[PDB]
Order: sequence, then structure tokens, then C-alpha cells
Amino acid sequence: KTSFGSLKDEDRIFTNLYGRHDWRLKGALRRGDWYKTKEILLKGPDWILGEMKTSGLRGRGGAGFPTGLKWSFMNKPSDGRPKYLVVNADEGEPGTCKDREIMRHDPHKLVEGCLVGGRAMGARAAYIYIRGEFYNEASNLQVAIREAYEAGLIGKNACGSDYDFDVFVVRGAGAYICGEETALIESIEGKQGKPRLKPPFPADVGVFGCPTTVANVETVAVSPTICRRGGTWFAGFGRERNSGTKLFNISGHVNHPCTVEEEMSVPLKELIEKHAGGVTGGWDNLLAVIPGGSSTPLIPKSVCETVLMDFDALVQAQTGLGTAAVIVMDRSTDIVKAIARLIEFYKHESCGQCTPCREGVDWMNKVMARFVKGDARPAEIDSLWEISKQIEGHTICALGDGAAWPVQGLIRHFRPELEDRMQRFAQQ
Amino acid sequence: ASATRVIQKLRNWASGQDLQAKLQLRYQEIAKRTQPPPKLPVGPSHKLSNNYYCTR
Ligand SMILES: Cc1cc2nc3c(=O)[nH]c(=O)nc-3n(C[C@H](O)[C@H](O)[C@H](O)COP(=O)(O)O)c2cc1C
Ligand code: SF4
Repeated sequence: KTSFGSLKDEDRIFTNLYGRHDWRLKGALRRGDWYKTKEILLKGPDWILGEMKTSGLRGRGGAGFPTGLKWSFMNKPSDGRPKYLVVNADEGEPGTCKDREIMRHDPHKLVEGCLVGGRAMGARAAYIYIRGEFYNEASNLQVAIREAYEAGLIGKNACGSDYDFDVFVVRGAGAYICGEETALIESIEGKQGKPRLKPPFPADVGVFGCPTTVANVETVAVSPTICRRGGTWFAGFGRERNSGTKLFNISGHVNHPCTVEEEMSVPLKELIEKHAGGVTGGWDNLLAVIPGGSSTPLIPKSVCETVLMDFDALVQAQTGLGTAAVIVMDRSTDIVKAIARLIEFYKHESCGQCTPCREGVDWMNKVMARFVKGDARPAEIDSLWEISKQIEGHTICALGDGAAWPVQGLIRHFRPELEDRMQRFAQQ
Repeated sequence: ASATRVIQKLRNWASGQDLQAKLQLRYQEIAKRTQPPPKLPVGPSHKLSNNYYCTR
């Protein structure tokens, strides 16, 4: 129960995450899919949510929320309306490739996850919203749905079970904000990809004005094998409050950037040394890390050597776990240039219906470009901090928070660099 | 200033105190009427940070 960060292929939950065996039914049916799903469905909804709550599965999207507590919000019976299971695959955050590499190379896991999660809730059908640049991945997923329908696993009698289900595939048009809980819903409904206020929560009035439970791809893809193997098996991996396996993307300034499944609460130094062989120039050359995709602040190398890859640990580290896409710097890098690029990204991808992210994101883009050039004075860094704290909680969605947190991480750990650039520009 | 040095003595005597040093009329001892540009300071509350009107 300590220093536990590496596991074996018996427990690999995405066994074909490298396209080495197959992705169709004849080859995913051999890796342990659709085995006893009929029995799982005939068991009941309460049993699946019990497996969920016992597994301690937190949300494998950005926000880590305990499922079971989440999916149980619409266990309640029908008010003469349908119910739906929307799956989030608008993999728009930087560093994130895990939903891509499950979508291709393992779609039947996701389909079984949709079906089991719907029977855990109630759901006439599902709507797998997928990114628009993911055309071929969506085509592979549609072939998988075709194969499942033809095989007798979805439709009128899904795996027997006297439970009828459908798995639709919606296809976005190139927005990052549509990965929100409710912006996804609005774009499905056929409007601008603009979030909603929350309340009303999607579990009472959601897509088409009907209840929903949004869920990441891997959050549902890991559910049926959790029911087939048990939550205690799944809770053994990770701490008491941070549990499970986890897909890990490792990006930038390292010898072998890859996507890897690994045990939660693994140390990040183990993560980069074992997998994705050590950073360019070795540990001598590291400057900083961004464990989340881009909506999480930096690490100045003082607290990445002895810090675990978890929600609670990184929260204690004044950071956070998101999609667990690690990005790495190597002391060859204008860091202000990087965070200014991230803020340019957040500016491009802002929807614009709530004023803080509509204005302050462009404030901070201009200010950080100015810092990159160095045409400011050190009395503006505290001002930038104040703009961040204004944007933080006074927005609708969490994109303002995601555009504020990197700036905070930079000011909190690399303020002498900004000061150096300012005095350089001043003296010249 | 133009007091011929003997009327000067007359007036300083009759009044009883030297007034050629403290004259009523201004000749060259005063500010020239064109002056260089200033640059006024700027007071507090231009702090650029930690300056919320709610606090003051
Ligand atoms: C701007 C923004 C973008 C997001 N993009 C994604 C995304 O691309 N994929 C994803 O799974 N979640 C994304 N989220 C978080 C979703 O709300 C979350 O995935 C969804 O609610 C499922 O929650 P879960 O992780 O508990 O299953 C995004 C949130 C915000 C604010
Ligand atoms: S924070 Fe930005 S993306 Fe989110 S609702 Fe406001 S304007 Fe739209």
C-alpha cells in the first residue's frame, strides 16, 4: 500500500490500444468483450451502480467526479419522457490522444460501455458525439455499431435482455468548447456550441429537454469490465480515494512520446523514466511539466520528483489532474511563449456568451504576448493575477478557469523570468 | 529703482526705514511669464493592483 505505480498486462483494460491484434468483432470478441453482458443487464441497474460506487471510479474527463453518485442522479423513474446517454469524444484539449486511440483500435469496449451504462441508468439510446477532425475514427466506430447491430447486441433485443437500445453517432464541426457537458448538448440539438448555466442539471432536463448523463469515452469503456470483474478489483489499483487504471498521454520534449495505460497514483518520474524514456537531456534538462492537458498549471521540477499522479496529490500541489496528458519542457523553451500560445488557443476556442472569458481571455492574450516581447512593467503581473481571479468563478463553464489557471501557475513559479525579460526590454 | 540716490535718502529718512531694498514695484525679481512644461505626479489609487473601490 505504498509506492505503487506499475502493473502488468493481466490488468490492462485497453489491451488493444496500439492496433496490434484487431479492432472488429472478430478479434475484440477474443479479448473478452460481450461475454456475459446479457447476465449483467438481467442483473439490474442498482447492481451496476453498486459496482461503480465500490470501484471508486472518478470521472476520467477533466473534472474528476465519482461516478455512481453521478449516474444515480437519473436512476429515478420515467416522467413520461425518454432518457439518453451522451458520450463525450470531442477530444479537443491539448495533449489528449486517449479517446482517439480507443475510438480507433477498440470501439466495441465503448459500445458495451454505452449499453451497460444505459441499463445502469435508463436510456432509449445513446448519442456518441465525436470530433469533426476524427472522421476515420468515427467511421471505424460506425462499422463497429454496424457489426454489433448485425450480430444482435444492440436494437430490439440487446443481448437478449428484453431491453431495447440504440447507439447513434453525432459528429462535431471543430470546436473545443463543445466538450462541455451542456455545450455538447446544444450542438447536438443543432444550435451554437454554447454551454448552459447548471442548474438545471442535465440529469433532469438535458438533450432535447430530456435527462442525460454526459460521460467521457474511457469512463464508459471501463464500466462493463468493471461489472464483469468487480469494483474491488478496480479499487485495488490506486489509493482509497483515487482509484483505477488510467490512460496517460506524454507529449513534448522526451525521447519517446506515447500513450500508455498505467496505475493511478504512479509517480510522474517513474511515468517518464519507465515509459517514454527520459526527457531530452535527461533529468538535468527538465524545466517544467503540465500534467493536465492545458487547463492545469505548471510544476517547477521541485515537486515532480516526489509527487504522485492523482487528483488529491496534484490538488495539494496547487495543480490538478485533467485528461492526464503530460506535457514537458526542457530549458530550451520560452515558457511565456508556451503559455501565451495556450491563451491564444483558449481565445480561439472561447464561445463568447459570458463576458469574463469573452474579454479577459483577450486581455491576457495581449498581456502575455507583450510579456513575450517584454513591453510591460513588473507592476502588471499582479494585475494579470487579478484578471485571472476575476475570470475564475464568475463564468458559466470551466473554460475561464482553464485559461486562468496556467497564468497563475506561471506567475507562481516563473515570475523572475518575466522580471528579467521586462528589465531586458527596458534597458534596450 | 530710479531715485537718483538723494531723493532715495530723502524718502528713507522721511519714512524712517529703508524701502529701496523692499519696494512696492516689481522689476526683475519675479517669475518670468513663460515657463517650462511641468509633469504633475499621480496620486494613490493608480496602484494597478490591489486597488478595489470597495475597500476605499
Ligand atoms: C472547455 C471544456 C472542454 C471539455 N472538453 C472535454 C473533452 O474534450 N472530453 C471530455 O471527456 N470532457 C471534457 N470536458 C469535461 C466534461 O464536462 C466531462 O468530460 C463530462 O462532464 C463527463 O464527466 P466525467 O469525467 O465525470 O465522466 C470539458 C470541459 C470544458 C469546460
Ligand atoms: S467561459 Fe468562455 S467558453 Fe465558457 S461559457 Fe463563458 S465565454 Fe463561453
